[PDB]
Amino acid sequence: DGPMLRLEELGDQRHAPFRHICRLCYRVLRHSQQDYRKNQEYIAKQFGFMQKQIGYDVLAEDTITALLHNNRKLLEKHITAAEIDTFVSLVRKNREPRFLDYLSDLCVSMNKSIPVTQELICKAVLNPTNADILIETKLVLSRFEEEVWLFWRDSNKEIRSKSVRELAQDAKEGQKEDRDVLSYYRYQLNLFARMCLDRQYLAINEISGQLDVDLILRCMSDENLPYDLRASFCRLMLHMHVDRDPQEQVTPVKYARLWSEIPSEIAIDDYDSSGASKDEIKERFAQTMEFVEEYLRDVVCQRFPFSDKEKNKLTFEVVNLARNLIYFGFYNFSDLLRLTKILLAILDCVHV
Repeated sequence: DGPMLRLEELGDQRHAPFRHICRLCYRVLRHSQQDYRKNQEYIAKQFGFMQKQIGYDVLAEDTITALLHNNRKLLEKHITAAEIDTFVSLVRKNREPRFLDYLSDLCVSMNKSIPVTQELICKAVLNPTNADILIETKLVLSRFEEEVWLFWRDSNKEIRSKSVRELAQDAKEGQKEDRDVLSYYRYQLNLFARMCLDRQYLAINEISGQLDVDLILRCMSDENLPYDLRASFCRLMLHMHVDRDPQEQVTPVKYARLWSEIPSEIAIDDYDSSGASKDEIKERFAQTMEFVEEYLRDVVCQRFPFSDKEKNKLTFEVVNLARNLIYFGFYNFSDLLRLTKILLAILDCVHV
């Protein structure tokens, strides 16, 4: 401990079992601060002191995230812009993806979002990223076999060229660099699924300039990618594309109609002819509507429709996407029954 002690080879640490014993300290420290306000305020006084130890792989980041997760009054004031900038800077030198989830979980609490927390993070994510952080998006189509390419820049001032499917295939081969690339890619998709919540336009407009419905759906028609990636693509697609102006929740039952407008005969063929304006909107997700249908075809034939855990993880966000689409008035009454029979087929196969 001359200047300090480093967990790396610079200074002796005697890691592995000793760290296993040490992590109990912060584990029981988190146990103490569960659902107890006074402990939170008592630990809050060390807010400045606890800043430095973050990033030393000593579970200090876990402790600070646990403390900041369940105290909104503490979070709204103690967390500052410089702290977020330091968080961002730590990852670049760390060259590790797992740090990314902690920043994302800051803005989400009690299944809602804090506006000031999202505002202080949107610019702090978009501005430092572009220098060299990795970006890991570079959404350009092969036309712009159609494919998208994941060109990421490392710290060695070098441009890596690789198709998404090829690097995904190499990830299961045993390549650690591509595994970390996919980890950071899924993490940044998860981030991108958070700043766009509950109609805040400090980041939605910027994101929509690169992402498109067909661009994201290109990640829906390929099964080569691991299903966690597609899980991220579905949720970000829902959060940014679906919830935006001008589309809004529709009323199911109408209490006031016009006599002359209603024809003498009403049938399914003319169920909802009052959606002429939204015809383009339906068109730009009509293919998405189709994939929602045949995705259920892909799973009906299974003897156990919930066999694989990764397939289970794939299922939930697609369920959510359709769940939101149906209330957004996207499906005509003819399509509701078509979805209903395939939906009930899964429940029938559940008994097997």
